[PDB]
This record gives sequence, structure tokens and C-alpha cells, in this order.
Amino acid sequence: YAEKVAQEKGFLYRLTSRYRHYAAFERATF
Repeated sequence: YAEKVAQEKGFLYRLTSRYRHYAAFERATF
């Protein structure tokens, strides 16, 4: 996962299920 498409769109965009998902795996401990 990368923060490219994220910052690209904006802030509200980041607020999505997909984002919350990868955040649990990719950033499990962090």
C-alpha cells in the first residue's frame, strides 16, 4: 500500500473501508 492515490484525491477520500482495511494489516502494529 502507498500514500500516492490517497494524498492525490484529498482527505475525505482516505476515509474509506479499503483504507481502514490496509491500515489494519499493513499498519497492524503501527
